[PDB]
Amino acid sequence: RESINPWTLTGFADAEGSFGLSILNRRYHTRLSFTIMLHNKDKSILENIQSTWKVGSILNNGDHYVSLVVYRFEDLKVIIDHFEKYPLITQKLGDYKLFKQAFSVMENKEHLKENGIKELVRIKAKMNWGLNDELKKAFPEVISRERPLINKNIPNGKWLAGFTSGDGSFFVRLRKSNVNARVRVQLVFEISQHIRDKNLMNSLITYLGCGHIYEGNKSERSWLQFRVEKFSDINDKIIPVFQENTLIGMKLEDFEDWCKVAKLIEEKKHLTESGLDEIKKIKLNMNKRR
DNA sequence: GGGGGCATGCAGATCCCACAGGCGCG
DNA sequence: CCGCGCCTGTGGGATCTGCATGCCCC
Ligand SMILES: [Ca+2]
Ligand SMILES: [Ca+2]
Ligand SMILES: [Ca+2]
Ligand SMILES: [Cl-]
Ligand code: NA
Repeated sequence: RESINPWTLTGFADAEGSFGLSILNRRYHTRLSFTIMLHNKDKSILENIQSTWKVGSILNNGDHYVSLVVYRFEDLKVIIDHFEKYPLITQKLGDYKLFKQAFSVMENKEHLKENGIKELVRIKAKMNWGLNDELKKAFPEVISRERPLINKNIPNGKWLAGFTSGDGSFFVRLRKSNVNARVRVQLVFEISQHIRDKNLMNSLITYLGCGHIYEGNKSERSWLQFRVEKFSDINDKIIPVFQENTLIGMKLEDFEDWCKVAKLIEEKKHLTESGLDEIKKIKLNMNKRR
């Protein structure tokens, strides 16, 4: 199994990973973990992450889903080494930090003492979705949840390839002209993301030299889109970036099909019946995969 | 002998993905 | 007239995240 470039691995973790701190009434169960859950079609990504890290278990989740779970205490140390040298970039970095704090508590066995469990609860309260009702009623003293916002730049193209392989999308639009009858083609690249990382997403315009940020009304949704629709930007900026910075998983196959369409458009063949037919065949290939 | 962490799951919540159509512009 | 692509708008499921517990080892 091929191994993933370390920065590409961190990008994919920014997109799809999850740091978990479970605190359950057994006396208390305490379980730190890092988890990536994907559809079966991208199990190879998890296997390649597994062999790159040499830690974690791959488990099936129902018939359609699969997840890589790192939970062994010693394995947690491998994850922390990786993320110190190749740190997260999104607000998830703040969950990694707290995760690393909880690992330090448990490493010192401080979670066995009374004040230990309370210390983990103070950390978990700031992780992900906070404390459940149970832990709130048992620890009414733990009130603080606000943590510092992350503000980091895109570090490099390999990180972007990993992030894009998780939260990105390469797709081909066909629009039948309601004014005429000719079918148009439009290549689109889009990354969507929760507005908590609006600054990072906005920096994509500067990093890539193209694109637009689209938002709804503040009441409508909590996520926004980065999108490129102008073909000369697709062809001259987006494609070379991901030829250099290799995608992983099914997103790599989408990108390869995507570039076949780009080449036809560059050759003006999208305005002929034979070129349009080939683009429809490529799009059929993409719809099948995903 | 038993406390604690492992092994191996199952389930709930939402943030993505992969698009759609109106229409102004050059 | 035309093709392009800016811009508004979105269904639904693949993600993110949380919740469980019997077994085993030192
Ligand atoms: Ca994500
Ligand atoms: Ca994904
Ligand atoms: Ca994702
Ligand atoms: Cl680059
Ligand atoms: Na680049």
